[PDB]
Amino acid sequence: LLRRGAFLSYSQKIQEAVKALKLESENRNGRSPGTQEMLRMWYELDEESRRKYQKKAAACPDPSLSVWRPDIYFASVSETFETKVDDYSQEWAAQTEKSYEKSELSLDRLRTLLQLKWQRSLCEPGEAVGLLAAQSIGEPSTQMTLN
Amino acid sequence: MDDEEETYRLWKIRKTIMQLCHDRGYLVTQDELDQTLEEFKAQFGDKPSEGRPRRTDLTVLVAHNDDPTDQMFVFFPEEPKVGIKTIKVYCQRMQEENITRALIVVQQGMTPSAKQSLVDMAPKYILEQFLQQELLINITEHELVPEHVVMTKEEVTELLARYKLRENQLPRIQAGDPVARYFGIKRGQVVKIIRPSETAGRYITYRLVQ
Amino acid sequence: KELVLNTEGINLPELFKYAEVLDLRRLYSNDIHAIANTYGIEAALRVIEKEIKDVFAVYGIAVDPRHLSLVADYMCFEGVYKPLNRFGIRSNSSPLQQ
Amino acid sequence: KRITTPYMTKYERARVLGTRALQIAMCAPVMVELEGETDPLLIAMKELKARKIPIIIRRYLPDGSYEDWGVDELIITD
Amino acid sequence: SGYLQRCIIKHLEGLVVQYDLTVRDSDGSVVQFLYGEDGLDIPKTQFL
Amino acid sequence: LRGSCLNCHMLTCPRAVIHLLLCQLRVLEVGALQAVYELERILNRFLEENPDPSASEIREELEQYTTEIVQNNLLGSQGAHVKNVCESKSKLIALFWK
Ligand SMILES: [Zn+2]
Repeated sequence: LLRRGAFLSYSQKIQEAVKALKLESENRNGRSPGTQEMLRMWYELDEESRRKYQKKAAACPDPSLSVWRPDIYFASVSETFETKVDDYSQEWAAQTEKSYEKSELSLDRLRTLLQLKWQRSLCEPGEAVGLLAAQSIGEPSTQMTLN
Repeated sequence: MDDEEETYRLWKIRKTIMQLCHDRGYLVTQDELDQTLEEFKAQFGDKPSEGRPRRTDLTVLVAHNDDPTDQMFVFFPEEPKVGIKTIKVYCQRMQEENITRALIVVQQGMTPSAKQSLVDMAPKYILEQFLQQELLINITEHELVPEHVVMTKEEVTELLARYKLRENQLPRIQAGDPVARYFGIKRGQVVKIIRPSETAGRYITYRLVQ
Repeated sequence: KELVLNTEGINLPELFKYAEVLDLRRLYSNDIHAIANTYGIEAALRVIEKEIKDVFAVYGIAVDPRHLSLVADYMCFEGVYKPLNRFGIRSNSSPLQQ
Repeated sequence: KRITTPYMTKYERARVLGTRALQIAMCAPVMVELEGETDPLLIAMKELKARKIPIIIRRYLPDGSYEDWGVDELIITD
Repeated sequence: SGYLQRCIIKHLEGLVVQYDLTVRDSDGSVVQFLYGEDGLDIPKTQFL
Repeated sequence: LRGSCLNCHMLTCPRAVIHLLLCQLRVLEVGALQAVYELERILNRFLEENPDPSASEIREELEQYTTEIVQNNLLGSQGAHVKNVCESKSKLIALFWK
């Protein structure tokens, strides 16, 4: 939710037991009397301590369907499908631990069958999805009488 | 009653701008986008209509993170109707300090005469126009609005190369869109849109700012 | 226990000036033209989907969201909110389809 | 440089088993040992199981690019 | 409701799914980059 | 005929915009579409920096761009069938006739 940057990471954590000392200069161009002091400490006071471009990540990492297309690269599933599979692999490894059946399979292969079911369930090229979404709002729109 | 109302209102439309300059790369420190409306009274004039936070006092300029050769001015104009008379007052303040970009937070509207001569300056002065009305909300907080992020030219060609794609047959956002104007995006720049979906969790789609 | 205002008219900047009382992060409307012009086209696309689902679900019908996000991403393809009529077939390319 | 689906979709299987069944009919040379059936589709479906259909598929991308997949290369599902 | 379905049909007739998994029109125009924001089908998602 | 006259065989439309439409509808025959706003931007700039109704046939600053992005970027004369191109050209011709 909150905001991230290279210098916004620097200012709140290293420069608030430092900027909070007594300097009572004027507001130069609407800035604080201490914001110019922190930009003085940022622009010309350190070089190669710009490593907070990696502390604050330069972006989010992209999804595994934007990078690494889902029909070719295995286990490139959606981010709500990984949470479902990880919740189920946390539950299964607590209920298969004490269940006295065969249990020939483990987590490493349960995940593989769920991820290859995600991969094999991709809509194949040639699906004509436009008339499958022109009819799923066109056949139940004949059942809608006015009561 | 213009003592607490206009103080809260200028605090709000300054917090929106200092959350807007951070969202385009410009240097905004953390303690000055976490103002608590008592820091606005301790650091600014407390009575607006008397003129202690006058419309010459509130102007801020900040620099980009890459190079401080390209900056922007946040101009808060005095009169509620900015005509051509005060579109060329502030360009004299531009030329003396060598900038290219500035934002004018008009209070009740800019004239139809000056909104033509603001776009038709040159590609030299890229000047933007914001009403005070639409800077109380910060529409990039709304939980239906994606994370628009700007995109360099090195990453447009690779996404036109992955899909064997041209710029015509890519979807469009217009430049009068309320969030493309938040980021100040020209014609031609692709924006990357990270949709908080429910079928997936994130869905990257790309749009041209036409 | 979430108090929900639910007005019968639409004025977006009338409610923007009530921010310490109304949690304006979670606002909603029916009007796609009052969200495309205030909150953008990329949130006037997560309003088309909910305004189709909350028309079918009054009548008990449930439509899969993968059919609706294909209609919102077609109508908001040109940046504006186009209709699917005789005035949205002018944008098409084939004369033998028009 | 071929990056498409390794699998054979249902429309692929329809056109392959249709043309190959017409490439069994019209007195065309059959390419498997058989038992004496008389329907071209069963022949053309028992040849898909035995990796005998020699067809190349030109999977057009929307640009106009085409990849040349062989029916032998594509993993058919069971 | 012959009219509504007829219009949505003839405005979504072309939108077939391509070998790069992006839904495109009958003129190459990109509508979506993954079909339905995760790329799946409506039948084959029942047991996921 | 309602936009033309018998005395001089020309049309009564202003020639500040006929040159713009001529300059854009030869760009969109190629289908560049980045510069249907750039041509009207440079038309407005060339019309504000010096008013000149004496420019009767052509303008050199419009024609420099519409001979630059047509001679260059010439191989895409067949990728003009995109919805975004025919939408814009039917829009500009309809704004002209109306
Ligand atoms: Zn005449």
